[PDB]
Amino acid sequence: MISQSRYIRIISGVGAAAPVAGRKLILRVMTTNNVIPPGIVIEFDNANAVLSYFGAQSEEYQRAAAYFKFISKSVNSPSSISFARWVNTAIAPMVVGDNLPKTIADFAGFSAGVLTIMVGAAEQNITAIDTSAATSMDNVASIIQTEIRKNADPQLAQATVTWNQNTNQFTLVGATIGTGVLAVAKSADPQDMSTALGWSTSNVVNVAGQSADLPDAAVAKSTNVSNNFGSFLFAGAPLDNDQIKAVSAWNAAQNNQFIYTVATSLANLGTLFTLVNGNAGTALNVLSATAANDFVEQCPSEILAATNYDEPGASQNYMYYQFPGRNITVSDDTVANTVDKSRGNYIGVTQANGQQLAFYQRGILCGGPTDAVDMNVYANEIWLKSAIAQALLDLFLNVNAVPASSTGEAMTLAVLQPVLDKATANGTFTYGKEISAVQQQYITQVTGDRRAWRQVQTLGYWINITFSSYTNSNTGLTEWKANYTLIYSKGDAIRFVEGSDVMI
Amino acid sequence: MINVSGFGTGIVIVSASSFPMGFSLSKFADDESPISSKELEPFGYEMLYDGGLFAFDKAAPLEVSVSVIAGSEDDINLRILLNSKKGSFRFLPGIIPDMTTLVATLPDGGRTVLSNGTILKGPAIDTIQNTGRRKGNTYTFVFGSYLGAQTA
Amino acid sequence: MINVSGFGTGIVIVSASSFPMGFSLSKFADDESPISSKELEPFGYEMLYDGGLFAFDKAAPLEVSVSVIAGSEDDINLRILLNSKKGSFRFLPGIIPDMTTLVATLPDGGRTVLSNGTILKGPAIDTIQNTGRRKGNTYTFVFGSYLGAQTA
Amino acid sequence: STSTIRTGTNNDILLDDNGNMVILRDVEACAQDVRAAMLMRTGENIFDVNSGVGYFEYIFSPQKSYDDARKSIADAILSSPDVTGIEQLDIDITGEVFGVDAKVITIH
Amino acid sequence: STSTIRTGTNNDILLDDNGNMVILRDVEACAQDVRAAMLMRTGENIFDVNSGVGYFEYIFSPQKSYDDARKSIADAILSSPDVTGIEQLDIDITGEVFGVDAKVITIH
Repeated sequence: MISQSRYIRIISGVGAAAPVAGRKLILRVMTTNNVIPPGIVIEFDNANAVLSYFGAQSEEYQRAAAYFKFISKSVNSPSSISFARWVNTAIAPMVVGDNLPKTIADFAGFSAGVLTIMVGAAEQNITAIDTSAATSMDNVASIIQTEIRKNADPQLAQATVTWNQNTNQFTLVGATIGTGVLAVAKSADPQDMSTALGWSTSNVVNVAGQSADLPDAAVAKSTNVSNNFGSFLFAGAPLDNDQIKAVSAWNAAQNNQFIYTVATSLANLGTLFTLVNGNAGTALNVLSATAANDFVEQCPSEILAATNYDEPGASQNYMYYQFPGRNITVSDDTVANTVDKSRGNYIGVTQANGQQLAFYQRGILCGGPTDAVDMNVYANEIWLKSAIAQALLDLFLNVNAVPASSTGEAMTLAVLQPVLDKATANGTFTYGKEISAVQQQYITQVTGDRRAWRQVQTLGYWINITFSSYTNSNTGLTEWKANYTLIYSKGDAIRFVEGSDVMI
Repeated sequence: MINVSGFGTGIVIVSASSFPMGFSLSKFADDESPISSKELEPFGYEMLYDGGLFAFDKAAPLEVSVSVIAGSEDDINLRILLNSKKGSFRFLPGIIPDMTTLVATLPDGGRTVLSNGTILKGPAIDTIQNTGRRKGNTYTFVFGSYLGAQTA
Repeated sequence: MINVSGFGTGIVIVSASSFPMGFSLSKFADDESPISSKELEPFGYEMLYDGGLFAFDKAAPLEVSVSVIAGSEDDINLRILLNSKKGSFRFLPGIIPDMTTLVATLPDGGRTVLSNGTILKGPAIDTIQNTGRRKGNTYTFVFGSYLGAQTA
Repeated sequence: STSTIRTGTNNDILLDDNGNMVILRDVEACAQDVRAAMLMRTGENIFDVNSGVGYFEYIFSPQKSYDDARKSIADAILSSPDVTGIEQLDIDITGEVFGVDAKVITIH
Repeated sequence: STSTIRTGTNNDILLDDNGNMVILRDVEACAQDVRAAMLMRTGENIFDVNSGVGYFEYIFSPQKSYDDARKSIADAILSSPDVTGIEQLDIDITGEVFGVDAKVITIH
């Protein structure tokens, strides 16, 4: 008798719901699992979705389960995660096109004249396939496989098929490895499988056979597909030193965009530190040989992802956070000093015999003398760069023209003002800190104006914009560009406490 | 020889809601002072019972007056700002709804920015003087953030 | 070039009861300002104890002043309007007796309408300066609502 | 009016050459007690919860005001049997370290 | 301190695969109960008249102030066993839709 939803609609929903728009700082995992197509990234909002897509036995489900269950000092949760594939070895071409629960065994009555068209190197067609029985989807998959094998094409002469159950896709696989391209097209035959099957209909993922590649190239391609993440990671087996060094160098090529977190043992720190001196943006974590891995390397990523940047008082310390699930690695002063000199991170135990205290101790991060070392500064710079870029693009897209005069620079200041207000309320800027003589000289050297150090001591930042002319490499013509300089006082967090008391 | 001329000064006003992109002022009235302000008074003092002196901080606003030629486009824009109603504009409160930011440039290159404030008072209709002219309209702002930009 | 001349302007005044059809003003005095007004203050501000600033909304009226040559027809019309007493006749609920409407036309073509108001002060008999002539009579109005239409 | 057992720079009983535990008289006992109280942390005293310095909630964690840490430390310095009042408290929070300085008042 | 039986997007009893009704504990029960209370409307609850939301008197009908609708909705959100206070209420009124948004506060 007509429905409530036509006049009144309440969505409800449990608390702690925070709609957000902007750059997301979430974990990205590069895996060697076969299920993930090479060219696609997937985002999940819950551990249950990951469980349904991958299954309990998978390492990825364990990683996601550990990752999601985490609470910061201000109650918050990562609320997102992303996945991507790294092909370790050469692969055959393949296709996949189903996501929706189309499979309810509707193959009955579809036996007559199966004319699915497979667009390989040369156009070829399939013959009639019996599906009236429709006993089981694996059976009909084997039937289709046999009918494909009936063809004489080199790629289809040894092709295979596979059907997964928890997720619902149908997959083809080519014969040779590392070369070849396949395609599938629908036809005018009314009873064709391709329309009913996942492939050849709307969003269908296709794969081109191609050889093995270095991990850095894989992560570069993944970024080229999308870059809405932070603090990526390699799962599975540990990588050797050379590959890690290459990835660290590639990450350092980008200027403060992501964090490279790796896992390693105590005996291995002597090698890596010499190799990866400088190369900012890389985190080293100590792993226990005896016990299970417990995924220690994810801790900075979880801490970063839990951070909210719009609300005030956002900057947080990395020195004191407790992970009950994880294990304990170091318990002595000597080993702690050696690890600190090696610039490593770990979970150190302060005691037994009572309630235990352990926490992810060093918030330091390997890098050169010029770049920031602490993690919180790195995260704040990431957020600041993102916000500045977004503001500038908004200006360019909204105003009709930006004259190369004082009005243009006034407009630029006007646009950048809200971002600086948000930053100073957030906590990435600090005020009142004392400035050393060498620091004052450095500031005056960087920007030609003197007395700017007073500005950065009082307000915490100093900005200036000028415009000039240049010529680009692609075309001999010349254009006009704007240059700004930004100097600000870095944020800090408490690590060590000094005290003293006198009786009188 | 120090050049204190005010020729070529430009001012840009941007508003949170009414004028999200902002406009510029270039036509400044002739008979009235184009821009002026009251003196900042951020410190106080009181005399002690002994005879000494004590000094302390104090809250202090900033007021700015701007005058333009009647009938210009800038007059229309500031009239829109004045007529905008604060009670409306459903928006997140506590941040001074419809915050307005002003940026002013000096001929040398000096730039100053002021935020956390809104227009306060101004005229409603034009005024005729005995000479037959129209008096230059004047508007008054107020700001809270004394952003110390005096770059060269 | 901006033409800010006031020559050629005109005023039309409509009254609810005394002058249902309205009359026109054309003879404006010389020694005193023809049309004058006070500043409009629809906004206010208050200080917090932490040093911040808070801005709110305030109710403000609008006052207008006109002056005409003594002895003209407009002077006696305004005298009748002033001498009309609000005690007599009746009114629709929440309307104010004798809601007087004023329409002013600028020479270029722009104009403005003002409503919800009435006259409130004026001269009663002529004044004579020591030079031997008569002062220009001045009258003051007040209005609650207004508008702007500056295109023609 | 107070007394306690002398301990070294580490929080262990210190014995003299003769092998005799010494009972410190007033003043010095007050210094030992206030040092121990400021070093004792919250959530550890079984049979008296909510006593100690809330380091992990009030200092190490990111905070808004820092007044709460000052109140907690001032309370911790108090509750000693002999301490009367606090004269100074600084809370430098300069550089990387969280500086603290205080001078207290005893009856004697 | 509250509990109820889970229902689906339509207001009918929802059963799991095992065929057992589930008794939701707190928090989630609060969400279900507050949704149901806001969806009830006044005038039909026998044994307690004048409880519900006056839709046809205060929202759908042409009105002067719209404050009464806000009061009625605030009351309907209250009277739940666990709800303590209301943090926000919006009442948008944009286009044809009558936007409503709220954030509720519970003991737990």
